[PDB]
Amino acid sequence: ALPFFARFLSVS
Amino acid sequence: ALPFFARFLSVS
Amino acid sequence: TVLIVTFSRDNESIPLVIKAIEAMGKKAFRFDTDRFPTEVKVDLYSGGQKGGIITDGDQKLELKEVSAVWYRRMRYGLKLPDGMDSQFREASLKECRLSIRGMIASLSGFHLDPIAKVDHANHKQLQLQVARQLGLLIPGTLTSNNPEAVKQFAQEFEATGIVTKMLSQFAIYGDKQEEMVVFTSPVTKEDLDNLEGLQFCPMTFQENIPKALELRITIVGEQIFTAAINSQWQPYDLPKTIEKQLLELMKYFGLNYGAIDMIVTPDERYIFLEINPVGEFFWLELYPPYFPISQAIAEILVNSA
Amino acid sequence: TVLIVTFSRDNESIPLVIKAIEAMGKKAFRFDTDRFPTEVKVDLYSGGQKGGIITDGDQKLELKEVSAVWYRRMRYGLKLPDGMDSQFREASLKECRLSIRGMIASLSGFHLDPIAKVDHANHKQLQLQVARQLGLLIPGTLTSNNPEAVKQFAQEFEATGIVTKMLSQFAIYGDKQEEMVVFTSPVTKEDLDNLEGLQFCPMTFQENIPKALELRITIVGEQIFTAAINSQQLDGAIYDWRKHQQWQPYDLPKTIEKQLLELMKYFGLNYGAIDMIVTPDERYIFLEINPVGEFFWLELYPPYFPISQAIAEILVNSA
Repeated sequence: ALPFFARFLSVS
Repeated sequence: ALPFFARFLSVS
Repeated sequence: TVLIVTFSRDNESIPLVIKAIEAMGKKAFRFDTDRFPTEVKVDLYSGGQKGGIITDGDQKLELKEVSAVWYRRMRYGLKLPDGMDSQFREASLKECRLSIRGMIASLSGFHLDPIAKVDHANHKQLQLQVARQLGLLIPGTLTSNNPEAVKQFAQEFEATGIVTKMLSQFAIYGDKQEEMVVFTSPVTKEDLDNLEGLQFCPMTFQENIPKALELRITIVGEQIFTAAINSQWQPYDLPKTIEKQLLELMKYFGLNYGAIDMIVTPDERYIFLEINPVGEFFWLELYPPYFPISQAIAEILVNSA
Repeated sequence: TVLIVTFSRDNESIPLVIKAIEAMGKKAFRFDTDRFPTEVKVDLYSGGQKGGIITDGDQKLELKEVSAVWYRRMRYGLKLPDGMDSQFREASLKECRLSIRGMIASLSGFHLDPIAKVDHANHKQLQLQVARQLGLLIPGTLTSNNPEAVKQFAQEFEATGIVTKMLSQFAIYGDKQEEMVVFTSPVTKEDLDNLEGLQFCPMTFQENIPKALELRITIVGEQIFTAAINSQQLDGAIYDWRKHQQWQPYDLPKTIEKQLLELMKYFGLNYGAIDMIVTPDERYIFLEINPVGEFFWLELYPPYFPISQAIAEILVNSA
């Protein structure tokens, strides 16, 4: 149930 | 921790 | 082609406007905002390349052929599966909203109404201020999170009382999935002893003006459809002074459609309450007084001005 | 009095402006939007009632004495307790936001900038379109939930590649701790085989333009502060088979300066943070204007621009 932008999540 | 508008919640 | 920005579960106003547009020799595309992105395909190009295209099954719309936009209902992506992660779902709703809003804002042609105009008329405090500057009577209003200022406001209007209301639209779903809503409600003396919850959410309080009639006024361009009911809707003739003041209010905010609420006192004083730029109108058309409003919307969408 | 719309955790831009305002003989009230309604009292009267008034402890601001508004930071109701019901908390946030927005939109005087202008300039698709109509080069951009259009878009820009980015600002707090953010990221061959998630949330894709310089342009009224930095990982002019950087002043072509001023005038802005890039062959590409973009890191750090002075001047001088 994931969207496409999940694959581009970094960390800050 | 309830807000003030909770006192005026009716049923739609 | 008239782009119609609505949603799949919107009422019978869309088809009548569509049939009235089609019967006038023009084309119309229905864009259900809730069925994007799960079903409807949108492609928005910026730069030397194209403008964009909307794809919905067999139906497609090239945004170059958009001659007018009916900014009707905006339920961006509410048909997302509820089995989705709540963190990802709210982020998707915010991204879908900004994508379609930018699409609408970039489009040329005639908008009914433009986003920038609707966002500006959405400030109800500004509505009452501008209505008062034009000579319209407005009820004494206090938006506040301060119990002390609220108690003084209720003592000030102790003779007729005060009501409270929320500026926002929402619904709290209880345990039984029942739908709760804050209508306009009177403020009792017991409520005045429990004002401590204002530090968690403000409310908007207003002078409770005793009224004889409630007015529902729908304006399309410079055409004014006035309905009145005893507090079964009936036609009503506003004094021309009131009609011109409402037209000046629309011209200030730059609207060509509006749902205006007013009340009339027994001594025939006309009080301005609110203007909703996307307020409903169909119930005044299918039921008394049967105003032909959908025809007036389609004519202003096709004929520009 | 200058009303400054910010929040409690805002940076050093706020004291920089209030002191420059105070040093000019005028006064300024700081309104932390996140400390409403839990701590700050706001009373908004409509009609012939009492005067609207903002109360913050000992401090008190009558809204009739407001001569200018700095529409800086809007964090309405963040300091609402975490232990509050999530349904009531989300509804309270929306009520607070509509309340304070209505207050700001009803105030007369000079606004920097008006809400209706910031709202209209926040459509990034309209920014690029208006900039291109003004003669500024913009990168090829596609916002889409459609994999076939995205594949076609990444293919025609295969040589230089494409990036992706979100139009919205947000963060996902996953697992048990950290905050996660979608920065502007290159899309890969593997990302192109997993485009099925677009049906749940679109993204914005852009032509990846190789750049020699990054420009940070801050405009206050008609004063233009341009800063450049060499971001080239491989700088051709310095390359040597045998063998840091920081922001520095930069002189835009007067044509680019006049086009950016027409961009500000179209949206009705008197402040804006504009992002541009310069190719090695000196082509200027417009990326983005943020009507509330930051500026403090160009003032407290090189080239130590005095922007807070310019903001305080236009706030107390109106025009």
